[PDB]
Amino acid sequence: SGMIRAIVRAGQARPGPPLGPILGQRGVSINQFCKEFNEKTKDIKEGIPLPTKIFVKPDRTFEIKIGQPTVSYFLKAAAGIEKGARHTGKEVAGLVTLKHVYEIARVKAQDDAFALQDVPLSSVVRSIIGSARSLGIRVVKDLSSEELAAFQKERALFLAAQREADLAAQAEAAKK
Amino acid sequence: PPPTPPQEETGLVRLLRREIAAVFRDNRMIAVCQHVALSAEDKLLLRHQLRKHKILMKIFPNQVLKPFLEESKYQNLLPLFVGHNLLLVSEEPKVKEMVRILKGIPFLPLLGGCIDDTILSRQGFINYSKLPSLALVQGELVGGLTFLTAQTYSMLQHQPRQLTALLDQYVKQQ
Amino acid sequence: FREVVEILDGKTTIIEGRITETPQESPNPPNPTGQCPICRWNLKHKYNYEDVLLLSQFIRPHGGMLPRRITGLCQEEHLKIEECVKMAHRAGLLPNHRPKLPEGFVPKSKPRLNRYLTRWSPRSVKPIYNKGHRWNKVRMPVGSPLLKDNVSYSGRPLLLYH
Amino acid sequence: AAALARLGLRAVKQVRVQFCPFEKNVESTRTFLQAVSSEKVRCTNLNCSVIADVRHDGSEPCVDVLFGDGHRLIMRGAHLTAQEMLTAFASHIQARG
Amino acid sequence: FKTLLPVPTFEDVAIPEKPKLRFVERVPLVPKVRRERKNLSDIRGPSTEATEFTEGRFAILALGGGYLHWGHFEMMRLTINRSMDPKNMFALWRVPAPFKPITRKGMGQRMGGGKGAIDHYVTPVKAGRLIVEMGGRCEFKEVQGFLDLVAHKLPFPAKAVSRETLEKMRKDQEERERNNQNPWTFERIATANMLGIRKVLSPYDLTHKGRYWGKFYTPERV
Amino acid sequence: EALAGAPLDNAPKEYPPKIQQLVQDIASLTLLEISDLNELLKKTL
RNA sequence: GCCUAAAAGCAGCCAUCAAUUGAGAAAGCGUUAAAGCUCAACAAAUUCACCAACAUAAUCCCAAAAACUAAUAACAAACUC
Ligand SMILES: [Mg+2]
Ligand SMILES: [Mg+2]
Ligand SMILES: [Mg+2]
Ligand SMILES: [Mg+2]
Ligand SMILES: [Mg+2]
Ligand SMILES: [Mg+2]
Ligand SMILES: [Mg+2]
Ligand SMILES: [Zn+2]
Repeated sequence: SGMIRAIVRAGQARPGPPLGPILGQRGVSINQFCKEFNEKTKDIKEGIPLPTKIFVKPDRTFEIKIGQPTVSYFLKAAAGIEKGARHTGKEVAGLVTLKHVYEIARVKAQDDAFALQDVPLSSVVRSIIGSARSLGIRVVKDLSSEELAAFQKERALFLAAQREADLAAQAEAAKK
Repeated sequence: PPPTPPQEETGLVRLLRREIAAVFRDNRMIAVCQHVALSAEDKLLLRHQLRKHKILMKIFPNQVLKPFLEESKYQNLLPLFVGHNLLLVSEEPKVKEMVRILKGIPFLPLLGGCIDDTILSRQGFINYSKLPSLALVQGELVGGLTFLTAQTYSMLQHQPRQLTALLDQYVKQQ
Repeated sequence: FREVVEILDGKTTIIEGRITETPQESPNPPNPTGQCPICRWNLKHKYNYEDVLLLSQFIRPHGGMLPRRITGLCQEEHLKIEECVKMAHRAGLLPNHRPKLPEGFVPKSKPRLNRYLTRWSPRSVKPIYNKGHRWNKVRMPVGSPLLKDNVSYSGRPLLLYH
Repeated sequence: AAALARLGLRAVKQVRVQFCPFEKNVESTRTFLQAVSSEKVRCTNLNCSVIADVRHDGSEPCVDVLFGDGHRLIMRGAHLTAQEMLTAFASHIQARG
Repeated sequence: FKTLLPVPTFEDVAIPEKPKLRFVERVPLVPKVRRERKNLSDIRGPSTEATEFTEGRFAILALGGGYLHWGHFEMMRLTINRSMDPKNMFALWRVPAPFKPITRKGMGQRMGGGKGAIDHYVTPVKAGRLIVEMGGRCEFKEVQGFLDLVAHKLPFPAKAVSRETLEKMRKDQEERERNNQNPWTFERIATANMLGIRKVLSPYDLTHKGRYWGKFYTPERV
Repeated sequence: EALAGAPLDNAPKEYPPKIQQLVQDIASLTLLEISDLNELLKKTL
């Protein structure tokens, strides 16, 4: 049939949409695919997403190729923030270091793309920096003793006031 | 028409000329192949299999490659750069692995190239790959030189050896 | 000239290219300084739908037009020559430049109406039923407007609409 | 190459293009070779075998297409246009295939 | 292959606050109580004011004469404000609010009896006048493509031009009027009163030079 | 200057004249010179 | 990256980085969301390629006609000789 790209959790591969109807239209079974995915990712921490490529042949057979987990997830974990910032560039989401960026590059280099591309770790580090700046996370050179918490308290106050203002604006739009 | 409004060289074409000059001056193996329109995944896989042997690939536009080649000493490669082209650049040429890695793909043929200022076709590249190494041929050079005196000494010493051989034959017969 | 020859030999098709000899340009052009063929042979504003020997130099054997990138003419004269070739084909000149159909040449039809200096196509014009009055007259066009710059030995302008 | 991609080239067995890169009429030959070796032609059918024979003193480029209708189309393309070769091959495989 | 040409970069163009078009009133705050006469001199002839760019770079040039009222103002305002970029583009009016009153009568009324009632207000626009002038850090092709709609919907014929286009067309006009071949020109004939043609011509033709006839303006008449 | 004439093996008959002139220089020397050259080659390479 | 059930380049808002010679967190089609079809960038060539065209009334359409023999012609009043 061809190639299908998917991003599912480690062990939370349920046979429903938005994954069910795709393989259903293709022809292969959904429960079988879920069983294969769970037995192949049973050692993975349940809850993290990782990209997968499903190659379906004309005889309704399928092969799976799993890559390293999502770089967005890696950056959100390294920063300690669950959901990234809304207004990128205008607000600060988290705080990571070049050490953490190099670590993420080292743990993500062993993937299909960076295996086919003979690139040094500098390219992967630059890509991680780009993804972090897209998420809105600042990357300081070397500053982590308490500044992380000093910014974390202010970020918590900011997100609390942001949620309050969102609820207020929603109530205002409902009343208008 | 009016006289020619001559064109000026731009930074991009200057950089291309400098890059082609550096390529043709620094490295040794410069192979010319037909760039086959393949999928990007297979292209990156071939990139990885070439980087394993540490031989790179480059692609230059014809509009900048034809004048440079016809100006330089490589004017014998003009009929090779008509269609799509791919320049395999290698230091310390080792064509054996290149021929092996191109054999795995049926519709990717080696057009030609130069190995240390020696322009060869596909059969020339095959012969160069089947040829022994430089150290081996240098070691065989002295051997083939002294082979004349070696055969001289062999013929000079075989005359007493013929009697020994006949005696051994007569012993083995009984 | 290149020709494609096809041979059928036991479910095996052999397609080959054969190059023949083509005549070259005349040695002495009257104005070798011109870049365009007609503009240098001084035939500008000289050819017409009647001049068949000039129009027949560049046309396919099936009445088709030859491309400009291969011919070499300037754009204006190329359009004029295309108009002249269309007008000649419609008028009934170039009899040897039609496709041979032995199955369609048998069922003869109504005789071809004698025409010349026709602008449009014979199967795309509707007859004028109102015809207009003197002040608002529906003029009947004859000839191509691209050839209005021909040399007029009589001096009078060419009636492009009558 | 889009024509051969959309024409359904599943009905061909072997396509070989024999040429010499050091000649003066190999432009259309290599163009046809690339058009038949494009990725779309490959993904159309994987059972076909594409071969590119490279010589130095052959001086006569040729294309041999053997397909399972017991058919062998041989085109000695030395002066023909690549587009003409492609359209002739397409018409033939569409008529007999 | 193709050589890379550099992109035009704009940094000295400062986008002012409120870049979109403002709201105009159908009737001004002080409505004219005294009914006026419908002078046609405000349409006849070329425009004298607002013929050059002030701060913007593109404009809607009117090649004819006519009237503009609240309907056209609202059409232009809505179209420009919905198809412009308030972050990189700004617009500005070149015509004032409608002030000239227009009198009307109800159907069934015979001729005479006095003046009608003030129905609406319009803005007189002459040929050669700019209507909307826009600026910003944008190119000319997109603003032209999105302003040609307004230029078409305007009553008089209009074109989406710029400084370069206006200069080019004026240079072409000067070149044509100075390399014209026939020795007889409308201006020369009208000024010399040749053939007694002043009996047919108008005193304003001596200035219009046969280029402006009523409300229509033909730029191809030298 | 220019490069070589791009030869092939389909009609390979022209060898570099430097090889032939070096063979002639070798064959135009006495046995003691050949022994000296062989000793120098075995010492260096 | 956020909201949304889903927002995978495209209801939306903000950022608009990063490798390959070379590919915009994507300028249009397409799905509920996907998928898929395109554009621009490299390698392949490089004819010209910016807007311009628009039905109709009633008794029966209304001189016929003609793109090239030379034209600051000629024929043409109650004008003037
Ligand atoms: Mg209008
Ligand atoms: Mg790069
Ligand atoms: Mg394109
Ligand atoms: Mg109708
Ligand atoms: Mg009649
Ligand atoms: Mg008379
Ligand atoms: Mg009288
Ligand atoms: Zn011309």
